[PDB]
Amino acid sequence: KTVLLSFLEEGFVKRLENAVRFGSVVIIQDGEFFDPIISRLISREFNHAGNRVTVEIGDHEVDVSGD
Amino acid sequence: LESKLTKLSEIQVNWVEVQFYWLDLYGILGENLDIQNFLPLETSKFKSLTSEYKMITTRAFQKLTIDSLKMIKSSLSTFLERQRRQFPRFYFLGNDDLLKIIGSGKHHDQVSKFMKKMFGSIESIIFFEDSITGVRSVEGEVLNLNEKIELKDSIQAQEWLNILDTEIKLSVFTQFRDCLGQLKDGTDIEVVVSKYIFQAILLSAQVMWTELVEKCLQTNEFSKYWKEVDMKIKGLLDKLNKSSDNVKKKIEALLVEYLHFNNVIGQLKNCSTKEEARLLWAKVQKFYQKNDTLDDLNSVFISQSGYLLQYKFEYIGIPERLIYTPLLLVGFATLTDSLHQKYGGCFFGPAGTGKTETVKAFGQNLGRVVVVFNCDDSFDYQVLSRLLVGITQIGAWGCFDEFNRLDEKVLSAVSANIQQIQNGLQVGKSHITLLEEETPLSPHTAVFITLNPGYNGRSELPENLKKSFREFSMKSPQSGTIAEMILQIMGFEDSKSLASKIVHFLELLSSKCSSMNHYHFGLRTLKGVLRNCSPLVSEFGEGEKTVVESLKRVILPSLGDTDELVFKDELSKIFDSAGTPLNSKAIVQCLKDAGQRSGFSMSEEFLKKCMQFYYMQKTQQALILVGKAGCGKTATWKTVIDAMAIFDGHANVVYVIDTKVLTKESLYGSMLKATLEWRDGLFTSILRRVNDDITGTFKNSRIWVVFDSDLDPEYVEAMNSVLDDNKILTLPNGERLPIPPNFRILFETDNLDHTTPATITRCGLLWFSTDVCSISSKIDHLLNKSYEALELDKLKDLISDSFDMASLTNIFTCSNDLVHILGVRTFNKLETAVQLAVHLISSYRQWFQNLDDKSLKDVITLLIKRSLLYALAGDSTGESQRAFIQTINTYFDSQELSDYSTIVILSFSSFCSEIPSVSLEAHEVMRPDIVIPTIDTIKHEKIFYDLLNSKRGIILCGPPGSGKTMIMNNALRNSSLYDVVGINFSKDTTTEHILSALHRHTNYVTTLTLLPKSDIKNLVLFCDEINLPKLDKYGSQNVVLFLRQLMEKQGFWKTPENKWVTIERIHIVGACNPPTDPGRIPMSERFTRHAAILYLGYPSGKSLSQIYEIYYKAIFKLVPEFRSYTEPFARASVHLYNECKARYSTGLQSHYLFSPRELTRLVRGVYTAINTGPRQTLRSLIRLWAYEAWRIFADRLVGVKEKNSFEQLLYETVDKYLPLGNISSTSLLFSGLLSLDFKEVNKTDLVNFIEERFKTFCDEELEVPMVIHESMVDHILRIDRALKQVQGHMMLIGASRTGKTILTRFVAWLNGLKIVQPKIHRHSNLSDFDMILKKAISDCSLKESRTCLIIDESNILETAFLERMNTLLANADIPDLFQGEEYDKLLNNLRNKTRSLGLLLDTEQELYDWFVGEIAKNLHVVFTICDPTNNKSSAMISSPALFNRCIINWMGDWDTKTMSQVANNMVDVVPMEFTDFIVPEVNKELVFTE
Amino acid sequence: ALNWFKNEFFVDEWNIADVVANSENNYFTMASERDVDGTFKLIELAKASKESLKIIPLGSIENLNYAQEEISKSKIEGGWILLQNIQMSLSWVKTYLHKHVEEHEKFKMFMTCHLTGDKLPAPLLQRTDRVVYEDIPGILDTVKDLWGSQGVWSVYCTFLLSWFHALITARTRLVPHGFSKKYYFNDCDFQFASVYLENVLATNSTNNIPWAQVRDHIATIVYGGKIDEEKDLEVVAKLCAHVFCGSDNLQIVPGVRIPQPLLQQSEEEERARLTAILSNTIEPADSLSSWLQLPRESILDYERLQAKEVASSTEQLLQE
Ligand SMILES: Nc1ncnc2c1ncn2[C@@H]1O[C@H](COP(=O)(O)OP(=O)(O)OP(=O)(O)O)[C@@H](O)[C@H]1O
Ligand SMILES: Nc1ncnc2c1ncn2[C@@H]1O[C@H](COP(=O)(O)OP(=O)(O)O)[C@@H](O)[C@H]1O
Ligand SMILES: Nc1ncnc2c1ncn2[C@@H]1O[C@H](COP(=O)(O)OP(=O)(O)O)[C@@H](O)[C@H]1O
Ligand SMILES: Nc1ncnc2c1ncn2[C@@H]1O[C@H](COP(=O)(O)OP(=O)(O)O)[C@@H](O)[C@H]1O
Ligand SMILES: [Mg+2]
Repeated sequence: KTVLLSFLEEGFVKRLENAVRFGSVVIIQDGEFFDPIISRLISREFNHAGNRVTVEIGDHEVDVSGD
Repeated sequence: LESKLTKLSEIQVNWVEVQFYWLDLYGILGENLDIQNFLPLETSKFKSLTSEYKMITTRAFQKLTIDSLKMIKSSLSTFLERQRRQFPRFYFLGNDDLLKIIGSGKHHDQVSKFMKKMFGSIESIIFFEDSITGVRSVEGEVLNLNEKIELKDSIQAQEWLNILDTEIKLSVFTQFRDCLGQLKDGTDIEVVVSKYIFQAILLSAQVMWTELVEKCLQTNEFSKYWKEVDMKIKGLLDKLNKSSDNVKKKIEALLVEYLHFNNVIGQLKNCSTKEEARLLWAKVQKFYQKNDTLDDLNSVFISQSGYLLQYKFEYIGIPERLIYTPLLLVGFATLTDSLHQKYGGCFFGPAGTGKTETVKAFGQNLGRVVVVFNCDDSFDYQVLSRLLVGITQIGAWGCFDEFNRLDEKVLSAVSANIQQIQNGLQVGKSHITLLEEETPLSPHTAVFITLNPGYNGRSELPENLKKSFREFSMKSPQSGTIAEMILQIMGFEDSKSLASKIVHFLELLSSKCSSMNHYHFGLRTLKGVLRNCSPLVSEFGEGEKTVVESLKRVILPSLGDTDELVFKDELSKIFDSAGTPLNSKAIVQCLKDAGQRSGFSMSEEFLKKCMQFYYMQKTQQALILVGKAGCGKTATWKTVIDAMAIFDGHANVVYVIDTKVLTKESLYGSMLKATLEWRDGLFTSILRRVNDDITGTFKNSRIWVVFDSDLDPEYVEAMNSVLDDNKILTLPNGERLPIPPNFRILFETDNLDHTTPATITRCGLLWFSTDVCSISSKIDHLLNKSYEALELDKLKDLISDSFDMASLTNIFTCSNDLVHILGVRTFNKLETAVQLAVHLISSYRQWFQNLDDKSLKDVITLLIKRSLLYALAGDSTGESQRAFIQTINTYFDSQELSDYSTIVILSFSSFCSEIPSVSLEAHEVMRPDIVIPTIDTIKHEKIFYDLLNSKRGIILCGPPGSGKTMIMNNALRNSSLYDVVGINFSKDTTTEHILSALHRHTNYVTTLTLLPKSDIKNLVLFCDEINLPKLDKYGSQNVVLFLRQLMEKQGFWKTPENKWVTIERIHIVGACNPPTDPGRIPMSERFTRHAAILYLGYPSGKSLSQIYEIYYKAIFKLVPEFRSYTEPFARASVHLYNECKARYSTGLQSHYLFSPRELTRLVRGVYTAINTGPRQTLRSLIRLWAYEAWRIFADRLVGVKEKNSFEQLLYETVDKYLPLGNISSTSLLFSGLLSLDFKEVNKTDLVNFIEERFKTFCDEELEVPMVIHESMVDHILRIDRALKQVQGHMMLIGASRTGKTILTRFVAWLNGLKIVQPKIHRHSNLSDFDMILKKAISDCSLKESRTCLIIDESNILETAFLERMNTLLANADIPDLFQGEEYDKLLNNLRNKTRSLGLLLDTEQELYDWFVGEIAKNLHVVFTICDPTNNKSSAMISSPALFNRCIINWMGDWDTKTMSQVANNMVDVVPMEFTDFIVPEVNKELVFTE
Repeated sequence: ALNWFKNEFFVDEWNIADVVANSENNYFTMASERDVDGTFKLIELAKASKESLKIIPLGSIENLNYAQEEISKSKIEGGWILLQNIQMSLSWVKTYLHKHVEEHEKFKMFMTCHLTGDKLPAPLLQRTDRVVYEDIPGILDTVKDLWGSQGVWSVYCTFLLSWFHALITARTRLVPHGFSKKYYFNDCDFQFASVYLENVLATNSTNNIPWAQVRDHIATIVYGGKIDEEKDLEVVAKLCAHVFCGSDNLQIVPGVRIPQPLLQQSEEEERARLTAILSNTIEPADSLSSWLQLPRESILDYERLQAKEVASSTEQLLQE
């Protein structure tokens, strides 16, 4: 169920969004080149409306699967 | 109809360019057959262009076409590449010259113009009845081809160019063979020198010499051959006098060669044994010839040190033959050694030692023209590899002069290509690959580099590149031998002793002088003094007078004060006598006439400098003028060009180019990487226009180019090939622009600290030791110029009689003892005084017809005294100003000028009667244009408006918060003659920002001219913080030099299109801080020379009390029951500000900078709290003022010690002035959330209300579990107070996770704002930040949405982001964002919104002002800084606009009380008491909680 | 005394060939100081192992794209590849090279960096084997290396030229007294001098060797090109006059004597005899002074300073 991403590979945002939608465990290599798009994932800020939780990443919002 | 004539001229120029482009297009595709089928789409485009051209021609006989032609020029690029592949030497021509050379289908006359760029030693082609019969060198020598080349109309260029190139080699070989046969027949060389070309006679003479030396070396005698060579040399020397110019040059070069022959024979004769003779013979070059070579062109080979080289038989014309020094022969030997293995020859050492000339001499000895390239920082990998692939196919020898100038990355990148060319030459490869293209490789090619190690700003060669080159030191040349042989060739009676004396004198002058930077006496100045002694032989004769006169005229202008005396003593003690000096009557008469025309004064120093400049420009092409700032350089060269134009009758054109105001790509030119084409710069465009001669107006008119700025090596050194003997300009794309003899370059600067000795010895130098003009002559010339710029005769006579020189010199001497900010010499200050006095006299002349002579004299004397005071002592302190007005009153029966004297409408009065009553209401304190006048304020207003009406630059300087923009805006608000544009400078400001801030205020009208949009009002260009634009690594400012150019020359050069604009109605006013302020840099005196400087000090304590008690009376007009308490509040606030400024200084923290801005903000906050509040008692008013003082003054404090000190200071001030509970920060809670009015609130109710609001915000926007505490309550109250204001911005500085952005978001949600957080991340550019800011601005203004902008410290990727934010906070909009099409779209949307709202606004100014007001009202920005120690955060805090607008709220670290409160409130909800606990025995200080 | 530890307790050492032939890693990094390069060592090593190097210097975007394409191709089918001055492409190294090394059997890639240059990334540097290229400090070791790298007179002149090159490279590392500046004579000068010697011996079949010509050309053109000061040129001329004097007896070293070849021998036995007379030479402890003909004060001071530095550093090292 794991998936490996990296800040130095193009298509990072789309793969991370797909993983967030699916709910897989994400590991990102090369942490010294941190990308501030995932700042909302780092801060763990959530918006609650009913049984769904949404997180804005980049330009458009995505939903956290909970796992 | 001058505008109509200018429009007609521009249309004619565009039509001529389009006609030439269409002629080239018709030549390449429109006329020739079997050429349109290569590219069918381009053929159809050419047919469409033909139809358009035919339609345009028919319409004209009975722009868009040029744009279409430029569009289809891209499709012709690969066609031009194939054409250059066809003939390898087309790589030295540009695209336009290639179009011209292909389009010459039948004329065949366009070839000779570009042939000099192509070959390098041929200036024209002799044509005779559609055939080629002769070729003409650069020096005018004619070579006749062996066979006449037939020409046809059908054949295109490159075929007959190739057959001509082969025919040149065949003709030179035929002439060499015939000459060698004639010499072998036994005839003398004096009859052969007049028949064949110089290359043939040189090569035959060398072959005969080496053959006869070999024959004599078989035996062991040399006397007879030495005698015969001596008779030949003497015969040539006797024949030189009775020959024409071309024969004179040929005989001179043959004399060089035969002197080398005699030197070698003399060296061999004095040799002792046979082995040493064989050694000395093997060390020198030998020119053998194969007797078994069937191939004609390879029958001559050159042997040295055992190696062999092949002669190329290329035409070389008449080169200036180098004297064969032993160092030159060793250099030839090492070049032969490097070329034997097909390596690259290399030379290193100090400048001016003969490296490039050594390479050129080696090439000429090998019979080929060495192509010289001047390496530059713009040479990237593509450009350098294109030059390499262009010199592979030709086979010529490329000499990369100044190879250190390249970037180190490019040096590492080109190493692979250099190794590839070396391996291809070694293994005999036919095709090598560069730029992913396979190209033919001529086996004759080679590469040479001549670097100059040891100078700053130069890269160091990597080892993988240095291992492919063979380097040789060239530290010390032989000056004695060079001078001796050159003087022997010129025909001087004494040669050896004279040369020894010259070398000894140069050495003594080098050793016995002051050791400053610009005293270099190497080989270049020796060549210069010989070249200047060359044309003096007609007037002084061959001997010693000629050489001493040449020594004077070459070296003396570059010498200082005592060095001149040392030079004179040495010249008198080493040479016998000084000859009769030049009469120079006509030239000095022309100088005097030109000076009388221009109004200058002929002193001894000025006339001496003019004569020196004229004599040293008579033969030196490039001149550098150096000296003090405002010494008289520009006047000197302007008047000497005027006098020389009068004397010679030649018209003179001058191009004054400011070097540092333009980038290098704008100056020389840039290549567009998207299309690989060349775009002309400014200097290159000027040179190309001079060379082309479209109208032929530069045929007999000289051209002067003046680089009037500092000598940056990265700028000037790129013209190294231009300045030296090469006299060519090497563009990156391969174009070689020759320099005409009449084209001269001038340099004008003040400091030579950063310049290099490489570019010092190339140009003649003229040092200005002292000022060329006396003081009284300067007043005289300034008065005459001001009068010419305008009864009048009587007024001029009395004004000239008023300036008594005896008192004036003592006044100027006493002016030196004062202290001056922005230190400028008194010699440079007279412009302000004279212009101001003349403007006052011309302004009051209308009332000068109705008063007596004595009153007129008294009034004019008082005006002159006022002008002299505000000029000489206008930039000093108040006490120094009083001392200077007392001194000038002492040194002048005349009317006395007091400290506040003035003239009203014509009676002398004071400023005490000019102070008006002010009806300041309560609501008028928020308006920024409201100013309370005093004596100092009205005096500064009067003097500033007086200076600005005289058409002069003003530099208002003083401590921050003095009022510079206050006095300026208040003076210009009541006048309808000028408009003010607000420009704020940062550490990174360019000229483009200034031009963008004026594009929406001015119009480009061609008559270019940058007129203001209005027609009755001028425009004032307010530049703020001129100190802030930082220096480069070479100590220069782009913006400051741009301002200097805009002040003095009244214009600038347009970067993209390269046309000089002229400014008409723009005045420049500058505001700056004293240089002693940290973060500021000094500015050059060449900018402060042209502008008047005023000191604006702080107002006195009683003065500030008066203005702020007027403010407090205006505030308390709302509440009349406390009308008697206005004065105590003013005294308390003034004392509080004084104590805060005295105690907390910059030595504690960076941002502890106080100002009267704090007092004004305190007054405005008091007004807001009074207006939006209930009825106030005395205690409530005291607490309100204390809270306002806490939120204005103590927010920037960092230490708890500082907080306690401010609290006790507040207590002391309240007790002293205002005879009330705790007034600590935690005890003062003023808020408007709990009620409908700004009233004081308790703690628990506010905490409960904010708890409910935070719960609603968490359930509404986003969930975050944060606990309320008292310090956060204080912080959120002050953030809400700041964001409630109109035009209120914040800078929250504190540690991470203290809670800043969440607090700001919660405040914005409480006030109904809209949060806009920029999504700046990695790999993001300035463009995304532009779109984010533009979208935020549009949503704030057009949509009327209250937008809060949060800019975290990590969102500033580059300093340009900080500059953009500084521009946003200084002005109300971004000049860079809305330009051109975006500007028009913004105006259209603004018009639509205004019509939708219902306001009758139609003018551009009213709409822009409404937009500015809306964006100022509805936009608030809150910053967030985590670590205030980093460089980016330090620059953010220290920025001028960010610091002067934002309310700095230091969040700080969590104190122990906050930690205790949050810990208790977050662990009270867990069961912790299930076990027994005994209370410990701990100290009160040890425990932190209850 | 310093070399006593190395020559007593340690019985082996590895050069570049040994470490490249005994490493499981496919990536190697060689660092060298300014004004010294080791590219020719890789060229000769690839020639010995019968493999082709693809020299790709870095610094420009076109070379970066070419390096990417060639790296992919060499990982596809094989072949060696070399990168010159990788510090000029720091961003490319930090992103693409680091990702490539992080993520064939006859594929090796060598990278050459500068010791005084910018800092290479640690994760990349730790994942590749490291070699440091320096000239061999011993005089006799340098002679042996230059001889093992290689009519009878050509061989004899090659022997004398190798001795001269070793002597001058030993003398050039003594700063205040050996020379005036830091001159470094690489292998290109030796190759050019050997080519000149071959050309002289080819054009002169009379067997009257022009030793004056060889002396002047070597001391002025080949090895004297980099010489800037006059006294350095004088000392190079003195060394060339001592080595290339052209005599039957030639005592270049106080314990080594080279007899001139006779007119009845061939190249194989001449090479064997010269190798035999080279092998019997025993380098003394004062070979840095007596062999170079220098006063003992300067050599003693230099050796004392070096010993003090190394002993202080190892004393600071041993205590923790
Ligand atoms: N012979 C003279 N007679 C009268 N006035 C003179 C004379 N020479 C110079 N001046 C005055 O000196 C002023 C400054 O000289 P100039 O314009 O040549 O300065 P500059 O060399 O360009 O200055 P900087 O290098 O500081 O920019 C001139 O405006 C002119 O009024
Ligand atoms: N025999 C000579 N040897 C060297 N230089 C000479 C000789 N005769 C004249 N010169 C002068 O010396 C100058 C050499 O310039 P050079 O040192 O090649 O410039 P750079 O250092 O930019 O290559 C030339 O201006 C030339 O006029
Ligand atoms: N009548 C007055 N007398 C004295 N000072 C005043 C008066 N009116 C306003 N000021 C103060 O002058 C300040 C203007 O300073 P400013 O010119 O903006 O500083 P800077 O020159 O650094 O930009 C205002 O903050 C205001 O407090
Ligand atoms: N009183 C508090 N109680 C609990 N958490 C707090 C409190 N104050 C701050 N925080 C923490 O701080 C974080 C918000 O800090 P933030 O303003 O985003 O920092 P920055 O300003 O550096 O971006 C929240 O995640 C929260 O957990
Ligand atoms: Mg040069």
